Amino acid sequence: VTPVCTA
Amino acid sequence: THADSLNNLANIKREQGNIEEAVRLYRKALEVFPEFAAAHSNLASVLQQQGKLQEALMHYKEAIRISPTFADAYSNMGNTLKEMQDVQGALQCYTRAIQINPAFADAHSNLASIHKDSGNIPEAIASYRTALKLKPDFPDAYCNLAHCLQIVCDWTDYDERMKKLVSIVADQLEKNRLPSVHPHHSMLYPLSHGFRKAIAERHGNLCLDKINVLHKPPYEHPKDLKLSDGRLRVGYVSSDFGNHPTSHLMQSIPGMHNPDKFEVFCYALSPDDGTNFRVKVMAEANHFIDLSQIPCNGKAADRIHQDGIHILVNMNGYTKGARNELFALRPAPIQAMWLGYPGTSGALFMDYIITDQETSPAEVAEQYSEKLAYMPHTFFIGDHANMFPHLKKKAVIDFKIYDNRIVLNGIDLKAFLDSLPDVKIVKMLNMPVIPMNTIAEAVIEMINRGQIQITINGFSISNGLATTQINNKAATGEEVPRTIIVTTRSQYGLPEDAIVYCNFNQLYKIDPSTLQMWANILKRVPNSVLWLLRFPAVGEPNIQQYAQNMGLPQNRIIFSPVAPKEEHVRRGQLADVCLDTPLCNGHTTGMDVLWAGTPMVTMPGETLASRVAASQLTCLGCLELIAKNRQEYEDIAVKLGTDLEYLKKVRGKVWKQRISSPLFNTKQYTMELERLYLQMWEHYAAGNKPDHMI
Ligand SMILES: *CCCOP(=O)(O)OP(=O)(O)OC[C@H]1O[C@@H](n2ccc(=O)[nH]c2=O)[C@H](O)[C@@H]1O
Ligand SMILES: [K+]
Repeated sequence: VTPVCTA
Repeated sequence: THADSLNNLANIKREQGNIEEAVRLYRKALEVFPEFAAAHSNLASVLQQQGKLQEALMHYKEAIRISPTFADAYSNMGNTLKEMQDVQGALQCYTRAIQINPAFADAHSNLASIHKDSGNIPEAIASYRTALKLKPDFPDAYCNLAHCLQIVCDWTDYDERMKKLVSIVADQLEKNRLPSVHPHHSMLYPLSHGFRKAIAERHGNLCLDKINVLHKPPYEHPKDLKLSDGRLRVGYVSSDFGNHPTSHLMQSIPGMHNPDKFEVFCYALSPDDGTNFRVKVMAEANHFIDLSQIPCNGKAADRIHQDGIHILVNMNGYTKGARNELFALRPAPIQAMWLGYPGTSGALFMDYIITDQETSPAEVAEQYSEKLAYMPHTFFIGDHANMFPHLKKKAVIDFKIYDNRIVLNGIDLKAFLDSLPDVKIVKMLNMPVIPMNTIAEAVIEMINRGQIQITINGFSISNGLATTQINNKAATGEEVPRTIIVTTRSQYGLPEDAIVYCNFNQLYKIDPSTLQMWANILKRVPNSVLWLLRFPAVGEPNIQQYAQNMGLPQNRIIFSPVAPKEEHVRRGQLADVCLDTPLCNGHTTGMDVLWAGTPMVTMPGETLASRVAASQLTCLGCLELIAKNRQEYEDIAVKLGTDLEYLKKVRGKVWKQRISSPLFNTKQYTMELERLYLQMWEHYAAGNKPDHMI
């Protein structure tokens, strides 16, 4: 639900 | 044996990065010996590396049909299915491999990784420890485990863990293996700048190896703007045109470009998620191309060349959904890193990184493989003025005058306030104060009873905890709310009568040193609390325990759930002060707190990632919130929590300067970015090569 910066 | 010599050569060709030669040799092995289980599985693995996922699956199944207990084939097949988004198929394969051989370390590690990606951190840690028990020298499992532990703030043996990560990277670099620390994660660990740069370089190298199978010559690039009617063709490449932080920062930029001098192409690497973020960039860019429909990187890169792009802008770096194979092929004469990735690419194929003096001072320029291209204020930008214009002004309810206990925001706030009898206007420009009253009491009752909304004098008055029930697009920041919203400390269990320090970052950005600083501050300021998020929830008891060992009772730290985007931004108005994470700053999260008018104390480090908040604050014009060391950070923070007139001054300053400074001014930003793009273009068109820009 909460998009974030990810590798 | 002829077969095995071909296979063994292919294996080495693969490790070197000669993918085409490896494929060719595995196929030779299978001509000579068709029932060669290992050759099928190895060919499958290299086909998977090239994106040929169905062809890979076919060879993995042939390997298993030949050797039904080939655990390794099942493990690698599981990875292929995970890459195709078949999580169920992937788990069926991993679990089958571990059933065949419970001592097979790699399968445990692959299972761990899918647990991690699914949000099951405790099971991922457990499976990684099984892998490391089985094979104690296993860098991938150790470094992935170290990230899991970071995510939940498990700091058991922290200093030896960190030394071991550095040790693994040193060893991996000297042996020219792919480092097990991901480039994006490398900012969190005490590695040298050379090591961080080298980790990045080696990851960029995987993209170079993948494009060599294509056999593309150099592309020929424009030397002037004649084909484009005097317009610089700028191409923005991103997997994040959609509901993602980077779109929440830059979604207005494409449409603000001057069409007399620029032509804007947005290349999406992701399909359309159905959100207004995607709608807006599609509508407003001069051209929008969906490269998610063009899987082959050769054909996708050709399109960028024949669009005639002058500056290709990399918004992913080493984040999820990147296709840096596109940039490895150099379809454009200038290639720049911008905004989405807070580090260097380490790659020769990227020419500039767009940054600024505060974020990346000329001294530390050897962090970066790219040349520095300075924006004049900060390279950071936020779409907050367009997304959350309802937070531009606020009113309060005087319960017992505080600016951050019971807050009202809305586009129609003025008209609601004008409908009320006894409103007091406090100069700061100003803050309307509703006094305790039948109306004021009706509002507080909605909040205390957890009701969704009420009506006062015909106005819709919404509970800030219920936004997804009222308008789910307003909750996500896709629409501006059309009701007046009420936000309170009581909603989040925060004290009415004490200082609230907040930090709204994911818990992985906190380290022992940081929490020790925060504990020192809280002990200096009685009754005050630290407001953190369950990000994730399983990090909570670790933080609370390490804080208890530092001497804080449990009531000093209050955890709230992660909120929808609009609530998150809005609720930052309830804090007094934000305490930024020095290890890795709030980036988007930093823009978010400042938009609420909340001062943010920061201590810039050396990495780009540790200096973003200080660049934001410099642009904003609040140099007094930037600490040079830990003692300063604590003194600033304690001063803000005790000197209440100085707090009121600093808050008043953030509240005004979020509008009057350049920080959130997307038009000014776009114009400054345009000047910088023309410098880059002219410098090159005059025959020169990439050089630093200041
Ligand atoms: C590349 C990301 C730059 O931003 P950063 O500060 O690192 O933020 P991430 O952790 O990558 O993403 C956080 C993302 O979550 C939103 N958020 C935070 C908290 C909350 O309760 N609700 C949210 O919606 C942030 O606004 C940000 O977009
Ligand atoms: K188990």
